[PDB]
Amino acid sequence: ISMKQLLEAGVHFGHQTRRWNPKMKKYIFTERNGIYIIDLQKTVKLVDAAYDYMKNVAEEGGVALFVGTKKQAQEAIKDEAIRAGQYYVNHRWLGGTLTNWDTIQKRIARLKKINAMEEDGTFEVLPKKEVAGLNKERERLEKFLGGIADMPRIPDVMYIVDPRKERIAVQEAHKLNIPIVAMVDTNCDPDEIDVVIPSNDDAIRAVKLITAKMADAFIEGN
RNA sequence: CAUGGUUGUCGUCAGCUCGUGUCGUGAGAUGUUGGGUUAAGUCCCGCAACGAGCGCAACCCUUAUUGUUAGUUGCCAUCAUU
Repeated sequence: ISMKQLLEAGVHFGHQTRRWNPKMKKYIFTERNGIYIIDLQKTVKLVDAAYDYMKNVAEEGGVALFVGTKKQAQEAIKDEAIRAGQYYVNHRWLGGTLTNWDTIQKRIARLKKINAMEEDGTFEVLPKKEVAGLNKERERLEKFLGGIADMPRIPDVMYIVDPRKERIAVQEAHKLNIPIVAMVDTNCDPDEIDVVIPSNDDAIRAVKLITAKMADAFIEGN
């Protein structure tokens, strides 16, 4: 991967000063007009590193779970997850998604049941007022649990856009000894992450670029 | 004031709990709170929680209009007679 690609994506931009976590001085290059800038050679080296690591994961056959919920990532991450065949989250992370897997699996079964009845069963016995509520239940379940339906087990790696916004899944991975890849920025904590990738939080192009490299990592490990 | 069973009340007010998970040294919190809404934790949206049960509501009775089947011990318009 190049550096001009990163520049075109706008990766080198971070958040304003006053939110600047000092742990990321390891990766801050400078600031421009009052906004800190990320060290791009180090960023490229870390990108290639994480690419190799996640390729090793997909070669060994582990499972991968993506996370992005803000306005700027919840479509590109879905795109690349569907490309790679690995699972994803595009809306609110459910507290207990992994720690309470045995309970969440019941609601996944409920989703499968509603689908198999309405569309594979095609029963239409019960009336309109009830089936409408059922369809809205299906809508919510597809909104939240839609990305982890057939995911057979907990992941062996969790790719995340923003750890501050996704403070829950980070903590769940910590509880479960699950490794984290992260699009860290100039306000987040890297010490909560096993494989850091410096980046910007608010660049659709950047998110698509990095997530495309991860999807390529998986497809080229398999 | 040994008990069962039965019952009154708070109160037909809408609240009380649980499993799993998370947070808290812990007791405990969360869920059950927040924005609206409802007669109602009723419903939705949101959220470190997901859900579920008891309850609410509904399924029940009666009244409120009416189709059909039935027409005596009930009823009398079309008719004649008391």
